[PDB]
Amino acid sequence: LTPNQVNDELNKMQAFIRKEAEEKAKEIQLKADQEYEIEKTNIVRNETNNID
Amino acid sequence: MGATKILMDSTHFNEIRSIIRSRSVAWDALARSEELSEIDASTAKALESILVKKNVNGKTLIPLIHLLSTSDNEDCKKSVQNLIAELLSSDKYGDDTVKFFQEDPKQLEQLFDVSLKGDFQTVLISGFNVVSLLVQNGLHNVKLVEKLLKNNNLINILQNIEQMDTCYVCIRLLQELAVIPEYRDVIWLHEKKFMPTLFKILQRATDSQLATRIVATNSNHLGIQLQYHSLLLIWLLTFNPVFANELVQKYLSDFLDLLKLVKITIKEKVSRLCISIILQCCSTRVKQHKKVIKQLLLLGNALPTVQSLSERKYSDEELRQDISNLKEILENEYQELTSFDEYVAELDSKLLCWSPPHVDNGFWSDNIDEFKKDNYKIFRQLIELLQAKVRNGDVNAKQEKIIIQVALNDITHVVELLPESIDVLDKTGGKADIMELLNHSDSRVKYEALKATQAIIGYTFK
Amino acid sequence: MALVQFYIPQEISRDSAYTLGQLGLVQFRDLNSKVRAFQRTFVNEIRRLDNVERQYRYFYSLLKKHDIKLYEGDTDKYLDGSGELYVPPSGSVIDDYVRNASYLEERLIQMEDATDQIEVQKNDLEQYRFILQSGD
Amino acid sequence: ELYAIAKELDSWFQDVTREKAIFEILNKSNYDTNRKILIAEGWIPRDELATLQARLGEMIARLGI
Amino acid sequence: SQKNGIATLLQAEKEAHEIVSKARKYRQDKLKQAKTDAAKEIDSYKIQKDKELKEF
Repeated sequence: LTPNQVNDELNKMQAFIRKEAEEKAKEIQLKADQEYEIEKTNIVRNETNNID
Repeated sequence: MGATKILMDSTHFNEIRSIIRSRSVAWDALARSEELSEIDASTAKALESILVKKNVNGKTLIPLIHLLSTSDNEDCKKSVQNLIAELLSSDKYGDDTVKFFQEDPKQLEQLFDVSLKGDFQTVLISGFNVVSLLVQNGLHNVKLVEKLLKNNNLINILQNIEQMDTCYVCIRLLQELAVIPEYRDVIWLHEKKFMPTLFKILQRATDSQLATRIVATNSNHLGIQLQYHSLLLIWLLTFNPVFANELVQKYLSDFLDLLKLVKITIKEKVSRLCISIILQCCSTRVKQHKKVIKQLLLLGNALPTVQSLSERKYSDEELRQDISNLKEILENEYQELTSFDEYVAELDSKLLCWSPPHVDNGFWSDNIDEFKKDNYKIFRQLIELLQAKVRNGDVNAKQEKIIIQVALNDITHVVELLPESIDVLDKTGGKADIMELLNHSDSRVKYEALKATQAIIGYTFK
Repeated sequence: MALVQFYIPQEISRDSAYTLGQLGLVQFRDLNSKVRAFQRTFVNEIRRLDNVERQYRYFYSLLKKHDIKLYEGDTDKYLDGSGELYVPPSGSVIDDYVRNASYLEERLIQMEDATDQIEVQKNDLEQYRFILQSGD
Repeated sequence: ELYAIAKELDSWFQDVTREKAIFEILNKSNYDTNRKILIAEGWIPRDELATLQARLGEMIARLGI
Repeated sequence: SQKNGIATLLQAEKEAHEIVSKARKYRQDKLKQAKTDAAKEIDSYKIQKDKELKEF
């Protein structure tokens, strides 16, 4: 009902949304790095067999 | 210049950094009191005066780094480590400190001496300061992370669940250090003492109510970040095939409780990592995935809870794709096994367990024709096992109660599918065991034996 | 503090905030559905409403199979004694509620069919027993 | 079985009513977006949450958290 | 400022959705770089095999 409580709740909601977006971006980056590392390792072994 | 923002969005490290920075003692008074060097106090006062007002500055970090390793006072090492951690953690000021620390290799070993020594706050700031220099692409060392994890002061603060700042800072430092491929090998060797606190935090969060505003293990910003970092620390090391089968084989009991956290929780962060851990362990990349999926499906029964957890949908739909891939991989892996060799091996092993595909009428109807080679020798062996376990061995107990109800429920579908199974039960003597077990305890097994006796009674009189 | 969510038009937000403010509600701020990630439009709420309708049909099927009168609840307030015990203050989980009642409804239907078949077979055999003895 | 599930059916109906009210308050359809476009949030106490849900109001719905 | 927090929260949600889309784009770019990184890591092993065969 107060005017400052809407700005404080909007700032806390924006900070929570920014923290959730940063956590989702960090988890997506970690999963993409793990999948790229697994695919690079599989391709590296798949070339290393015929090279050997 | 341009240090990473790791440990810069957590209020737990900023609360201890603001609490230590609010009560910073004078280095000149401690130097006059015979507690520290005068050059380290004047250099720390010049760096503290040039950090706030000003932010050449990196040259004064060597006297505080040498004074922190030479001295043994946690009051000066905590204030100097908070000032060096505040300049190294920031990205607007203190750019020469990261270049001077990364350029000098002796500063990493000199800064690592303060970790595990003194107060818990100075060891927590020194562990994050050593983890920030170890996380860079210019210097790396597994002996510092292995020696820091082998210490008692570092694991003692993270093992305590009373302080969420030290446990969240240690789990966040181990989870941030676990992103590197070199630290994942050394982190998996020392993961035999701190692993039980992560399951105890999720069990304490699931055991508590979600309508409270206390951020310990609840649905607040601190509890979701602590449980998300604790689940992300095992989720980062869960990408290995040997660690997934070894962690699923050793910690399958504690790993089976992670499915209830996604259903009991309302946020998709813990449910995405909880379903992502079982989806990563259920992937066909580790050795003996069918044994872990068969042991978790038969013993754990994660396949029926995955269908109930799949009904809830929210944002971050990649966790829902991991739940659909885990449900399809669990359903395909469970249906891909032989029912005759699994049923004969389970009957010969003297252990019965329920499953989604084992309780189907098509498997009993298909195995009823192949089982007929000795006049129902398989059904007579299962009825001889249920009558042997129920007759002698404290029947209606803990051990024989699962195989009695599973043998009665499995025998009910075989009795309903074929009307010729009454001769196998009458020849062995298992017909009286259903009538005697129908009027005792275990009323679910009495309902299964009452369903088999009603199925035999339906074919006995028409 | 417990989080509260309200749904109404934007024209009556002043009267809803004034009427809700007299009960203990504070920090009332109007927002939109797109601003809230959890309160956004999705088909998961429609599928959960379909599962809640299947659980409501299973409750009527269990009430009809139980041989009792139709009970009418709809209580959501925590001020009453039965409403506080039958309704928790936290969020509702439809997965444990549907999965906890589906196997009980299927086992109750199978137990009712087995009891009806056993009663019909016992009534048929007891009816034909004296006719078979008198005919024999 | 009936004595074991008789209270669970009555509790499941009351939980299903608030579960349907939360789904209707969630705005999971296109008609609910063009009808109830205002969604506000606020901080209320745990003891006052039971007293706030006692009044049904006119068009506003309450959800416990 | 009742009518400003909805637009500010919508702009913050659009910035968070753009950050999540940038994280998904970097996640696809990691495998897109690893797809060339596999043959780029195999060529250094083939050249090391030829360098190990030239000594024999």
